Amino acid sequence: SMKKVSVIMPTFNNGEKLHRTISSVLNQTMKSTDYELIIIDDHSNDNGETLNVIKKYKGLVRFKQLKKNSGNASVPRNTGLKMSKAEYVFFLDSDDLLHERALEDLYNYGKENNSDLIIGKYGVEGKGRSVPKAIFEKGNVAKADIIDNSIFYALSVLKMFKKSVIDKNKIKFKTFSKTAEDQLFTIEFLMNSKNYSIKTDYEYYIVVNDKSTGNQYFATINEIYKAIYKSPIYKNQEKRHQLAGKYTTRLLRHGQKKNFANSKMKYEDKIEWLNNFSKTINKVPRDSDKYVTQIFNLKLEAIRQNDLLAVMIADKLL
Amino acid sequence: MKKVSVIMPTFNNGEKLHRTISSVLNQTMKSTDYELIIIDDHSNDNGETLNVIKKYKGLVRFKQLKKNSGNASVPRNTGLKMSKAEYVFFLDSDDLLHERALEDLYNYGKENNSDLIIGKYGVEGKGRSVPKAIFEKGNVAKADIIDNSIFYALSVLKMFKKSVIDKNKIKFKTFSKTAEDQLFTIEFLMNSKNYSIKTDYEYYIVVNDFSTGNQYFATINEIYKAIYKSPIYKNQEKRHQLAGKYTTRLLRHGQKKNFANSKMKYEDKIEWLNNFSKTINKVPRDSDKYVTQIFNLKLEAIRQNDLLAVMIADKLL
Amino acid sequence: MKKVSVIMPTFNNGEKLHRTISSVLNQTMKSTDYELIIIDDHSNDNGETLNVIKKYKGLVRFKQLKKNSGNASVPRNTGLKMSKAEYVFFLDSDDLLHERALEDLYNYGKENNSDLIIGKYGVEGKSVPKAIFEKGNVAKADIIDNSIFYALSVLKMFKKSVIDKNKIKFKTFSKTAEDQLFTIEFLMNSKNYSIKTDYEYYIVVNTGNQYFATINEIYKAIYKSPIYKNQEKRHQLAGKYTTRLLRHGQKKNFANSKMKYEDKIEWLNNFSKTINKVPRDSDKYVTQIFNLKLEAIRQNDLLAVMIADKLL
Ligand SMILES: O=P(O)(O)OC[C@H](O)[C@H](O)[C@H](O)COP(=O)(O)OC[C@H](O)[C@H](O)[C@H](O)COP(=O)(O)OC[C@@H](O)[C@@H](O)[C@@H](O)CO
Ligand SMILES: O=P(O)(O)OC[C@H](O)[C@H](O)[C@H](O)COP(=O)(O)OC[C@H](O)[C@H](O)[C@H](O)COP(=O)(O)OC[C@@H](O)[C@@H](O)[C@@H](O)CO
Ligand SMILES: O=P(O)(O)OC[C@H](O)[C@H](O)[C@H](O)COP(=O)(O)OC[C@H](O)[C@H](O)[C@H](O)COP(=O)(O)OC[C@@H](O)[C@@H](O)[C@@H](O)CO
Ligand SMILES: [Cl-]
Ligand SMILES: [Cl-]
Ligand SMILES: [Cl-]
Ligand SMILES: [Cl-]
Ligand SMILES: [Cl-]
Ligand SMILES: [Cl-]
Ligand SMILES: [Mg+2]
Repeated sequence: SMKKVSVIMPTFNNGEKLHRTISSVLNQTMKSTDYELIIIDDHSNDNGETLNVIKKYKGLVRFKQLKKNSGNASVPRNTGLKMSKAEYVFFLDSDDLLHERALEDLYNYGKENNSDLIIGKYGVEGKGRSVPKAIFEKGNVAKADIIDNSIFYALSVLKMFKKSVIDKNKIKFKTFSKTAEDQLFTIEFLMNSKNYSIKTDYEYYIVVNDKSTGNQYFATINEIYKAIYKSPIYKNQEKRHQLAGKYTTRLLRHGQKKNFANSKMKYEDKIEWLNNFSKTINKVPRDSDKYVTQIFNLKLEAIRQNDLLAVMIADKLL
Repeated sequence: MKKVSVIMPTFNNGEKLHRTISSVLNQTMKSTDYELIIIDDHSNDNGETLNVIKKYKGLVRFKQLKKNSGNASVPRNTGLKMSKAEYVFFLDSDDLLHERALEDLYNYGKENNSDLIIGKYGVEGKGRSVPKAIFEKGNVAKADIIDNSIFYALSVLKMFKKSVIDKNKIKFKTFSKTAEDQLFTIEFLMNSKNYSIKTDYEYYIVVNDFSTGNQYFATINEIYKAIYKSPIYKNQEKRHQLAGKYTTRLLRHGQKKNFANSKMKYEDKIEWLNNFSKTINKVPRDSDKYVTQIFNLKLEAIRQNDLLAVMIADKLL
Repeated sequence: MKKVSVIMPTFNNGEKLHRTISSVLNQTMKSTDYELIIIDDHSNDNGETLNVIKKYKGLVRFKQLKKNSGNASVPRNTGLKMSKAEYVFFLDSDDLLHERALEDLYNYGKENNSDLIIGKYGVEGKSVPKAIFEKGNVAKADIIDNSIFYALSVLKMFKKSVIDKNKIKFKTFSKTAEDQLFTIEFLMNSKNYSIKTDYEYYIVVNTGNQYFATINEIYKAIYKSPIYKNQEKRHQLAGKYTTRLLRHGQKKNFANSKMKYEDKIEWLNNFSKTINKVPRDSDKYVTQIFNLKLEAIRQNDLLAVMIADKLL
């Protein structure tokens, strides 16, 4: 009666490309009655092209049309979560492909290892969006560790999540920012679960490529640090410092506008951006700083001091 | 009306002046089509300089200033008042003109309706450097300040159309001992459109032989004022681009560019940086994106008036 | 009156002390011309150290402090009060004298009317000054030309009259740099310094509030010197000391270290307060590679010190 997996896919003005994606979900080795594809269209306005593609699969998919374009994937994904009563959910971007053995292999690995989270190796088609690599370099891992398995470098929601963890902890995608909302979701999930699995037999998920003040972005980063320091799984304060320090390293290596200081950004926007970054990082205990990779020691201290010249210099030395 | 007035200030040049005066009198241009105006800034070398000039009585126009002005500005202004020619050419007392300089530059200017003609510079000896990049594309009939590196050749050792100087009342200032020639060329560039570059010969040979910044930065301030008030370059974004290019030139070749890590007394470094900071902070930040990016930190350090940051910026350059 | 008093503080040295005491008793100098004064800083090693010293009863002068002072200053001051010799020589409890150390240094000092004689240092195990000894013997040395600010240990022969007349005592402000302060006070109150390099005469055997209070006293000693009265000469000496402090000072690389942020700020604050009492006229005598680091410390700017260290 209860499905193994709910695949949740937001759509917006995808057009004829959506065929390839929907086909990748319908052609799974997993029994077709054991899973569902939930499509949530974020009020496509492409002269019905996207709706016409979805109408060809009526009765093979669950479908909901939002009355207004929300602007990001958070509202559609939350709609999908409310609609799913499956054991696991898997979030899929509308332009991406699943390997034919993705749902079966990931579910089976998860069930065998009582996993709250299963991460399948990502492949990529074309230049653009990059995919994590370090997380998959140790082959299959049944009981993975956030730090040892580089999970803070793979925080997309393009993964298999146990629904009971999402329901019990009332984990929803937040809508206060256009960026990093998927990171916050995965962090909230990681901080409320213990069992993480990594499957690398195939490229199970293929990513297909074809002036912010920072008030909203750093509000999201603030929530990530809050999630770590309030974790009911990682309760030891020193363990929280280590996790926070590892996130700080990831943020300085891969964060939005990481090289803003020496950029062509207007001075007043640099000041506002650094002010938000500084305010957010200064709510993070300095005890975390010793867990940050040492090359970033000056840059991190420059941000804490809210000193644009020092950040500019730090970046020139990196 | 003469084609060209060559204007040459003198001061205690002595016997070396023969070579220079001879280079002007030996031109391919018809000798009745141009004049050499010599303005002596009250030489006091026991009449040696005056004795050299007296050998060309009747062949040059000459004026003796009653007192040494201290810089070339007053003599050059005197020369401008004395000239009624179509073009003026400023010559330094120790330098040489190629025999085809006046004819080739004038002809190129007349053919291209040029307000400004720049002849390729040669140099003899170490000391004063000369621009090179401006001459690397050969002859250019309608040059562009940015594309032809004109902000890297701001000497007045050029042929200027007199009507532009007269209509816009362009005079050399006496605010400072340095960069007054730059200000003059900038004022001229911002009030004219047609610039020509001639590279067939080394037309002008520079010959080498041998403090608080209040006055210098007052002159730099006037250069930025000239750019942002230009009746030729009226588009505000074009002004930002020009101002950014000047900022780059100032950081690459300005007076005391490496003051921060120098043996200058701390208190003098602070006063110098304070004048630099005050001047640059009157320039819109919109210009900063047009500055060559290696200087991004040094420029921001100067805007913040932060000596430590300028010292660090210089160590990283 | 003895030629030399060797002053040796002890604390929990144990059986190793035999080798040191033997090196002092086996000198080419007539044994009646010198004395070894041992001041134990209340050793608590089950009497092991006292048992070693008791084997030389009648061959050494000995005093036991009632309480461990924590630093060599109190024991060395006790030794100074006990000595009536022409010269004193301070010896660390684990170190060795060459057999010709007292004789050769004393003779060189007497022949050159030296207030201070410095014998070449050797080392056993995993440092000692080198530049001071690179010109061979120097009868009338110069602080700057002979790199004396790079050899400020008290492991030297000092004329006692200079110590007595100027009331020079080891201070107890800090556990560190008290020997430097003593040698600086001595140098600033004397003229005749000698360097002897014939042998390795001496073998070394292997809070910032308090430390910078001591560094402050070193600068005070230079700027109050009755020997070096010329203000420009004081600036040169102060600048040379600043160079030595940046090259060899305690926690020289604190800024990029694993020190807690709040301790870095307190340390730099003390360093800044101390250096800002030193005239900026001295800065031009500091080796130019340190120009940014020195200015960073004067500005009390942790980020700039961190950057300065990354560029050094
Ligand atoms: O020894 P440390 O910790 O200093 O160094 C870490 C390792 O050297 C690590 O292996 C490297 O960082 C290289 O990692 P990688 O090659 O395995 O991963 C590359 C990036 O993590 C990845 O391309 C991006 O960061 C994408 O990040 P995601 O966590 O997958 O999702 C974030 C993204 O969806 C979005 O929320 C944000 O990009 C919006 O700002
Ligand atoms: O602009 P960017 O950042 O993309 O790159 C610049 C290029 O690398 C370019 O090729 C060069 O910088 C251009 O320099 P150059 O090789 O043509 O040499 C020209 C120099 O600017 C020249 O040596 C002098 O620095 C410029 O002196 P003047 O323009 O003749 O100034 C008049 C001078 O007598 C006087 O105003 C100053 O002595 C008063 O300080
Ligand atoms: O930059 P300049 O031109 O002025 O010269 C730098 C040259 O490189 C110079 O020749 C060297 O610094 C000379 O050094 P060195 O090779 O003769 O000796 C190295 C150090 O001086 C030496 O390792 C220690 O600094 C010795 O310190 P002490 O003067 O014996 O201090 C006493 C010490 O027990 C104590 O006070 C310290 O532990 C204080 O924390
Ligand atoms: Cl972990
Ligand atoms: Cl934002
Ligand atoms: Cl908060
Ligand atoms: Cl824990
Ligand atoms: Cl991010
Ligand atoms: Cl000038
Ligand atoms: Mg700074």
